[PDB]
Order: sequence, then structure tokens, then C-alpha cells
Amino acid sequence: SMEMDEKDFAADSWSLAVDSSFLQQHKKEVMKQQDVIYELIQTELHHVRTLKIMTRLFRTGMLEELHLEPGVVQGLFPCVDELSDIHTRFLSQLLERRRQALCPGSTRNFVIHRLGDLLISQFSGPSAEQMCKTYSECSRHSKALKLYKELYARDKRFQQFIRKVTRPAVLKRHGVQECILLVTQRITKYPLLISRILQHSHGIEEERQDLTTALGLVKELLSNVDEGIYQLEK
Amino acid sequence: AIRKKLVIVGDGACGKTCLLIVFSKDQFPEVYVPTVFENYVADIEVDGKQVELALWDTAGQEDYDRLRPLSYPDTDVILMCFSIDSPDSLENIPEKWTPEVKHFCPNVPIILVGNKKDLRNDEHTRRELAKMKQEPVKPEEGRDMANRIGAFGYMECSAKTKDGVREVFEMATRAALQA
Ligand SMILES: O=C(O)C1(Nc2ccccc2)CC1
Repeated sequence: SMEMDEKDFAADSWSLAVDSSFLQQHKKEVMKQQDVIYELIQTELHHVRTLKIMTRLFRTGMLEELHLEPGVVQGLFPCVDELSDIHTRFLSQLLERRRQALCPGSTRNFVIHRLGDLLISQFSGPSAEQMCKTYSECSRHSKALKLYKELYARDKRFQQFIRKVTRPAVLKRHGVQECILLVTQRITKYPLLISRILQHSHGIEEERQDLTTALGLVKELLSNVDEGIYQLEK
Repeated sequence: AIRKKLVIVGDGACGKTCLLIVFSKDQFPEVYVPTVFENYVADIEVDGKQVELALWDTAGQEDYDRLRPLSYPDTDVILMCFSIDSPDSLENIPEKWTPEVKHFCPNVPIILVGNKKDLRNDEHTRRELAKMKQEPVKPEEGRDMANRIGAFGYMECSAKTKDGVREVFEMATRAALQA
């Protein structure tokens, strides 16, 4: 993560992130809509930060510091590169939409009026096909956990590496298995966030319809991922 | 410090996400109540023992029967939640949630938790429930259900007023510690 984005999303809510004299200019319903939109980007930043810990710290650290057998590291972190590309691009678009919305002379005061279009783009077409295919490939979640458990309890260098990279307090809730479940659970958070954003987006009818469509798209994706899962065993 | 894993299960309106947030923040969010809970590692000390309790939610997974069980591996304690203002969520405990939790988490202790206990004496709640020939879940009904499903124990709490929240998580730590 980059300091720029961590600061822009350090506050517990949009009403606390913006200047109080800017908050005072908006209707209550706008503040409620903006708080849920801020939570969507904030939790998307954390999810992308999780996938970066998996690729850069866990996976790459094991390739450069350990002599693990070929295919072992891949089995521990399946599709992490594909997942990191899918979500870093989606995060980039959410952050760009926020930036275009900033007031001149300000780096924190903004209002996102049009989010549904961005969500329809993400959960439709080729990008939706790639998320469905990458998340269906969850089928390797249990095997990754068993592989991790086997190595920790039988390998001295693997245990020393794990104890070393997970020692900082910033990785308290971000260990190997915590990372894997955080990624599996991410897709099922989207309907929750989108329905609460929609709950406060009846002001402009095109926005309510865009969000209604975007919600239907996420649920179709989740139903497809759920039907394509079958646990693999080693 | 020993690492233990807690998972909270139950219907969508049971209030499991609010319970996790109020516990992890140790405060009722005064400006914004978040929609989702990611995870949390709580530093708890119960009966002299220091434990790291990883907290997980299953909210958003209730409709996805192949995605949902991926939350279960290595679980040490199950929080089976139901809302006191919703007798129908309690009725779903033995026929939907209990068979699943005992298949994927055999011999794992289950604490049956009655959430939203402040609503038991709410004017709007009692009136709204009466329009469907129903009334808030009584304490004896929750205790009966926990016996019927072989729960480790039965507890009640109110995430809104923070009453009973600390005790549920200290008990859950104690259940995770038993072997
Ligand atoms: O042994 C302890 O320190 C704990 N308490 C405990 C309480 C009652 C019965 C058994 C055990 C688990 C926390």
C-alpha cells in the first residue's frame, strides 16, 4: 500500500474523512450514501493490500529464501497473480473516480454521484468471465491450507520463514491462512455493500437502476462461482 | 498466547456482524456502523490464560452452500446466532444450521447466542410481532433450544447496548481451550 491511499482512507467514515465545513454542505441522505461508497473503496484497498502480502511477501519470499519443491509454492497460493491483477485494476478505477470528484484545492473533499456504471463494467463482459473463472479455480482453498499445515509442522526453515515475515504487528490478522479466507470471503461482501449503497441512491433514478443492474450482475457471478466449486485433495 | 479460531453462524438478520464489530472496536460505533466485517485477532485473557482469538463472519455466504463451508476449517468455537426479535431465525437453528456445523466441525463446541436482547422489551417490536401471531423469544425457549441441539451453553447479549458482549467472547475462549 501507498501512504497516499492509506491516508485518504484512514478515517472510519466519509463524514470523518472530508473537512467538517464540506460535510455541513450536504443533505443527510448524501452523507449516508457516501459513507457506504467510502467503505466499498476502503475494504477494496485492504483486499488488494492482502493479495500484495500473498504475492510479494509470502509467495516471492518463499521463492527467494527457501528451496521448496517445484509446484509447492503454487499450491500454497493458487491464482494469486491473476487475482491481484483483477482487483488492482478495479481498485485503480474506484480511486480514479474519487480523484476526478475532488474539489479544486482539496485532496479529501469529494462526492461520488455515479458508481453503478463502474460496477456494471466490472461485473459484466470479459472482466466478469475472468473473475468467475479465477474464483472458481476456492476449489484449491482446502488443499492450500493442508499444504501450509503439513510444511509448518515438518519443515524448520518454513517455520522460521513464517515466524519471521509474520512477526510485525501489521500482519497480526494477515497470516497465510487468514489471507486465503479473506480472499474467499471477499466476493460475498459485494452484494452487502451494493444493496446498502442502493438503499441510499433513490435520488437520481438512473443511479438507482444502474445499481439494481450491478447488484443482479454480482449475484449471477456468485451463483456461477458457487456452482463451479469442488474441493481438490492431495 | 495460543491461537484459537471463532466463527459466527446464523441467519442474515441475526445481527452477527454488529456483534463482531462492537466486540472488536469495544465501543458502539457512534458515527458509522460498517456494513461488513473482514476479520480480527483479539487479545483475550480468560481465567488466567492468554489467547489470540481470530474472529470470522459468515455474512453474505448464507445463500452459497459451496462457498460457505470454506469458512469452517480449523474452527475452535462456533457462535450460533439468532435474533430475539425474530422467532423464525431460532426455528432455523436445528433444521438448517446445526446439521451443517456438526458435519464440518465435529466435536467443536457450539455456543447458542441470543442477540438483540434489548428488543425483548421494545414497544415497536412487540407490536410488529403481534401482527404475525408471534412474540419475542423467551429466555426459557433459547435455553430449551440449546439443550435440544447439544450446545456447550446458551447466552444472551445486546450489541446495541454492549450488554453481555464481553462475557460471550470470554466464554467462547474458554470453550475453544477445552480438549
Ligand atoms: O482452565 C482455564 O483457565 C479456563 N477455565 C475453565 C473454567 C471452567 C472449567 C474448565 C476451565 C479455560 C479458561
